[PDB]
Amino acid sequence: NGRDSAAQRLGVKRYGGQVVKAGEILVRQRGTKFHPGVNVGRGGDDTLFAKTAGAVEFGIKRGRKTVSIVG
Amino acid sequence: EGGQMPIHMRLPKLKGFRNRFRTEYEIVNVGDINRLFPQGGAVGVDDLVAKGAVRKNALVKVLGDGKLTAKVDVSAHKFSGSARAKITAAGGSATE
Amino acid sequence: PKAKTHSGASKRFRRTGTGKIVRQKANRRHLLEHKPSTRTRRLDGRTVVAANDTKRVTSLLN
Amino acid sequence: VRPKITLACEVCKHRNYITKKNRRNDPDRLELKKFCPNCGKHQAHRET
RNA sequence: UCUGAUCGUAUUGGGCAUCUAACCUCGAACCCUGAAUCGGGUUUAGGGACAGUGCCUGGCGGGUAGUUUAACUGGGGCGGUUGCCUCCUAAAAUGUAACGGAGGCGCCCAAAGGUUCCCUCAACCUGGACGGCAAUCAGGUGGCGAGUGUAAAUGCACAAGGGAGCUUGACUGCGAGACUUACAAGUCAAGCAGGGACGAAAGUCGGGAUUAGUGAUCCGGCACCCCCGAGUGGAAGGGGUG
RNA sequence: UUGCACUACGAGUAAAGAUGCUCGUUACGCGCGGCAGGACGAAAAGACCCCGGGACCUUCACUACAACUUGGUAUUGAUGU
RNA sequence: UACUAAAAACACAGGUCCGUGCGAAGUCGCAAGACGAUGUAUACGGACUGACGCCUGCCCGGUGCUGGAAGGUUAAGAGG
RNA sequence: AUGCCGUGGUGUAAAGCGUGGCAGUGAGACGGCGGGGGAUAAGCUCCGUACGUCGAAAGGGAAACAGCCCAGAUCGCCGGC
RNA sequence: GGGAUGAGCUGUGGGUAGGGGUGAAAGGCCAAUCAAACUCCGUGAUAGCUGGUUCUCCCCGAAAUGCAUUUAGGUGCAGC
RNA sequence: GCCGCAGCGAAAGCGAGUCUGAAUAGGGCGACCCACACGCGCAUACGCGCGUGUGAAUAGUGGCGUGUUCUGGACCCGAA
RNA sequence: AAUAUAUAGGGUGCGGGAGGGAACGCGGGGAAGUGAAACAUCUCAGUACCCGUAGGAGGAGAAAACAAUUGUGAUUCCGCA
Ligand SMILES: [Mg+2]
Ligand SMILES: [Mg+2]
Ligand SMILES: [Mg+2]
Ligand SMILES: [Mg+2]
Ligand SMILES: [Mg+2]
Ligand SMILES: [Mg+2]
Ligand SMILES: [Mg+2]
Ligand SMILES: [Mg+2]
Ligand SMILES: [Mg+2]
Ligand SMILES: [Mg+2]
Ligand SMILES: [Mg+2]
Ligand SMILES: [Mg+2]
Ligand SMILES: [Mg+2]
Ligand SMILES: [Mg+2]
Ligand SMILES: [Mg+2]
Ligand SMILES: [Mg+2]
Ligand SMILES: [Mg+2]
Ligand SMILES: [Mg+2]
Ligand SMILES: [Mg+2]
Ligand SMILES: [Mg+2]
Ligand SMILES: [Mg+2]
Ligand SMILES: [Mg+2]
Ligand SMILES: [Mg+2]
Ligand SMILES: [Mg+2]
Ligand SMILES: [Mg+2]
Ligand SMILES: [Mg+2]
Ligand SMILES: [Mg+2]
Ligand SMILES: [Mg+2]
Ligand SMILES: [Mg+2]
Ligand SMILES: [Mg+2]
Ligand SMILES: [Mg+2]
Ligand SMILES: [Mg+2]
Ligand SMILES: [Mg+2]
Ligand SMILES: [Mg+2]
Ligand SMILES: [Mg+2]
Ligand SMILES: [Mg+2]
Ligand SMILES: [Mg+2]
Ligand SMILES: [Mg+2]
Ligand SMILES: [Mg+2]
Ligand SMILES: [Mg+2]
Ligand SMILES: [Mg+2]
Ligand SMILES: [Mg+2]
Ligand SMILES: [Mg+2]
Ligand SMILES: [Mg+2]
Ligand SMILES: [Mg+2]
Ligand SMILES: [Mg+2]
Ligand SMILES: [Mg+2]
Ligand SMILES: [Mg+2]
Ligand SMILES: [Mg+2]
Ligand SMILES: [Mg+2]
Ligand SMILES: [Mg+2]
Ligand SMILES: [Mg+2]
Ligand SMILES: [Mg+2]
Ligand SMILES: [Mg+2]
Ligand SMILES: [Mg+2]
Ligand SMILES: [Mg+2]
Ligand SMILES: [Mg+2]
Ligand SMILES: [Mg+2]
Ligand SMILES: [Mg+2]
Ligand SMILES: [Mg+2]
Ligand SMILES: [Mg+2]
Ligand SMILES: [Mg+2]
Ligand SMILES: [Mg+2]
Ligand SMILES: [Mg+2]
Ligand SMILES: [Mg+2]
Ligand SMILES: [Mg+2]
Ligand SMILES: [Mg+2]
Ligand SMILES: [Mg+2]
Ligand SMILES: [Mg+2]
Ligand SMILES: [Mg+2]
Ligand SMILES: [Mg+2]
Ligand SMILES: [Mg+2]
Ligand SMILES: [Mg+2]
Ligand SMILES: [Mg+2]
Ligand SMILES: [Mg+2]
Ligand SMILES: [Mg+2]
Ligand SMILES: [Mg+2]
Ligand SMILES: [Mg+2]
Ligand SMILES: [Mg+2]
Ligand SMILES: [Mg+2]
Ligand SMILES: [Mg+2]
Ligand SMILES: [Mg+2]
Ligand SMILES: [Mg+2]
Ligand SMILES: [Mg+2]
Ligand SMILES: [Zn+2]
Repeated sequence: NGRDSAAQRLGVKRYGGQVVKAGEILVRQRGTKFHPGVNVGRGGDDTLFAKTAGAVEFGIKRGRKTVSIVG
Repeated sequence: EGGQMPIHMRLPKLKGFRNRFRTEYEIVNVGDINRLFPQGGAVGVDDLVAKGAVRKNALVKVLGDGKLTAKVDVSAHKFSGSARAKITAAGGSATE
Repeated sequence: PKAKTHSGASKRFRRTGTGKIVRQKANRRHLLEHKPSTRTRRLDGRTVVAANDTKRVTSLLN
Repeated sequence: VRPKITLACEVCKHRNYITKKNRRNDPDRLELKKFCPNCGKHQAHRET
């Protein structure tokens, strides 16, 4: 025993109601623990960035937890 | 730095060489010329060093920043592109 | 006695027209086959020295 | 077993890309149609 | 006519033998010398182009010399460990120690990448030649218990899982804005242009379901651009880009 | 040798073994001869151990050098095969 | 082991092996020179054992030492 | 439950942020609460805690008694709570 | 107490000198010093280590954590 | 002579721009005042650029102090 | 002289040298500690020290020099660069 890897600092970076700029990183994650909504792109390593300015809004989309941005 | 590779050793050297044979020009702008010679007339390198707009014993290049209105007769080295246009529009000449 | 500047520091840093100190970036000399163009383009260019290193690099340059 | 190979443009011979392959699964030089920055279009490339 | 073998001059090189004159002799005699087992000179007896020595060069060389020989650590030594990835400890944001509890990595894939289109598994029940608990077939039931290149976690049935057609974006020039962070690093990125792939189009494509598969700077190598070129023209050398 | 001084004991407390702190107990002031339980008594900036530096020693640790040794060339020539 | 160790330690006569053919080997010296030795293998130097008696077995794979030169590798020089 | 991010009100002088000059520190200790190692021992050991105190804090209480309770010494007073 | 005609003891004179001497060998001795003497000079050697560092008042006032480290009782940057 | 007086670029070079780049694409570094009026395309207004003032704000350098720092023994004392 | 030419050597007569001195000069030989947070290249440093040899100074000095399309015109030393 004795080994470990580095903490990867995952998690939600912008919570509901926050006003973001285009390109903000919203969620660092493995897999789609959250799914992208409107104006949200996913990213190569499942990063859920913002495509437009606006306010972050979390919701449910028939089983999936999604992140959206309202203009 | 305590034994880790220091900042002056873990960074790459800046690229390129330095030209051993490079020529440097002392510069003056047409705005400065207009400010310093409101009456116009001939404008030589000796006149420029006397007015203090340029260092002495150096090659002088004229650049084209500012507004030039006075009719002047500038003699220098290596005029700029804009400097020639501004001088000739004002109505003078630019000899080398 | 006249003050001497640091040779390696003067080879790795330089100043701009407003006094900013700039540097190149590491990891871009070899082993470039497995590095994507995104990473290589990020490592390209020059950047301003970090605020937590500016004092020591200034002391090295002066 | 998986060496680094470099692909050169057929026309201008510029060494444009470097990549890897399995020498046993591919005992012969690769041909790919990559973009050549010199020629400015897509050209065939081959190992060196 | 490879002319392999052979002729006569050259030329010189290589041994081999002999010679003497360089050089050598702590062999002998004489003189300087009156007192000299020093020294030098003369003659003779031998050796001899060798040896010795100079410069260049390979070996050998604890005989001598200068030094190095890590850290962590319930004292030190012995044992173990040192970088990266995943989980628990970790106290429902992030982060968190111990010689705390468990595992992997130092690759693989020319398709296991891109795109378009189609499909649903494992298990169980019944029937059926070899055939059986389990190969292939048929019909039921089955919402994910299968699978995912490879550890674990988070995901994925809308499929990221299974099959097929065509392809090389496993691009070049960039990159607003972010995450993380002592620094150095590391990570994501809409979108613009060139030139392309697939698609009727909408569109997707800057490798792979994601996170490991790696090493700063220095100093060099290679290809390309033709940037500098120690009086000038070249060149050497340097520079830039990969 | 010496920071002091009109320098008790018990059970405690406290850098966890107290003349000097607590609560009690005991003790007229000052000398002389003795004893050696304490003052973690004196003497020596612990020799043990660890950390840093050194010195000397060893060797199939590294890199060197003397010595010994190889060949070439100069000193160095002649004649034959 | 002057100044905490006198011993079972060292030496010793005796033994064996190796070297040395002669300004020898070996040692002190850059060298000259010196000692060895005014000696000459029954001599000198080094190594180990340690009066005397009876004895001293097997292994030459490893590392040394001695000899050899068929083959492999290998410097400067020559050649260009 | 707490804690964390954002936002709108209200409150609060000696908050916060950027940029420079000059630092020191990088041996922590105990107590409360949540855990690992340990025998669910240690005045043990290793972490968490917009928790406290000591460190660097005197005064009062706890017999004495760094770290527990109360309370933060500008100086004076033969005043009071 | 041991030797006390011997490998004896002793006087006078002389020789060997520091990575050197001498040593019937203990790392012994070489001027009360020896696992490399002493003196002067390099020299005010160096020491991440110990100690010391001298008058006053007023204002503010910590840290004993993170990262890295031939690093762990040192240092650099951040935190304060 | 030094510093200030123009920067960008590896450099040739160009220059209020320059480098990269096919790019009149985007970025890097560097320049560039409006609290205001006049004329001007201009909006309900806010002003966008040009010449002046309504009067718009720059700046460096030499000496002397002080704090820190560099090279020197470098705050003082101390080895083997 | 050996030995013939002669030379080595020997006799005579004239001159000179030797040694000292605080620093400074020129030529030659040439450390280590220390710094590199270890160390060998490197540094310390051509320093300390040593050897030879001066003079009032010494050394250098009259282009087989620089420069670069113009040109300067022996050397030395000082300030810049
Ligand atoms: Mg983790
Ligand atoms: Mg390169
Ligand atoms: Mg690339
Ligand atoms: Mg194949
Ligand atoms: Mg010879
Ligand atoms: Mg020879
Ligand atoms: Mg040796
Ligand atoms: Mg040694
Ligand atoms: Mg040394
Ligand atoms: Mg240790
Ligand atoms: Mg232990
Ligand atoms: Mg956790
Ligand atoms: Mg957490
Ligand atoms: Mg929590
Ligand atoms: Mg492992
Ligand atoms: Mg796939
Ligand atoms: Mg699929
Ligand atoms: Mg396909
Ligand atoms: Mg690739
Ligand atoms: Mg960017
Ligand atoms: Mg396109
Ligand atoms: Mg894209
Ligand atoms: Mg990827
Ligand atoms: Mg994978
Ligand atoms: Mg290096
Ligand atoms: Mg030329
Ligand atoms: Mg070239
Ligand atoms: Mg580029
Ligand atoms: Mg007690
Ligand atoms: Mg008591
Ligand atoms: Mg008492
Ligand atoms: Mg009292
Ligand atoms: Mg008494
Ligand atoms: Mg007593
Ligand atoms: Mg007594
Ligand atoms: Mg004592
Ligand atoms: Mg001590
Ligand atoms: Mg010891
Ligand atoms: Mg004794
Ligand atoms: Mg006895
Ligand atoms: Mg005795
Ligand atoms: Mg003995
Ligand atoms: Mg001999
Ligand atoms: Mg014999
Ligand atoms: Mg023997
Ligand atoms: Mg014996
Ligand atoms: Mg014997
Ligand atoms: Mg015996
Ligand atoms: Mg035997
Ligand atoms: Mg054997
Ligand atoms: Mg043998
Ligand atoms: Mg044999
Ligand atoms: Mg042999
Ligand atoms: Mg500050
Ligand atoms: Mg520390
Ligand atoms: Mg600590
Ligand atoms: Mg607890
Ligand atoms: Mg516990
Ligand atoms: Mg404790
Ligand atoms: Mg402790
Ligand atoms: Mg606690
Ligand atoms: Mg303290
Ligand atoms: Mg108190
Ligand atoms: Mg406080
Ligand atoms: Mg109190
Ligand atoms: Mg107060
Ligand atoms: Mg004597
Ligand atoms: Mg011993
Ligand atoms: Mg003595
Ligand atoms: Mg000595
Ligand atoms: Mg010594
Ligand atoms: Mg010195
Ligand atoms: Mg205060
Ligand atoms: Mg290191
Ligand atoms: Mg520049
Ligand atoms: Mg631009
Ligand atoms: Mg001023
Ligand atoms: Mg005669
Ligand atoms: Mg004299
Ligand atoms: Mg040295
Ligand atoms: Mg050092
Ligand atoms: Mg040191
Ligand atoms: Mg004189
Ligand atoms: Mg002279
Ligand atoms: Zn091409």
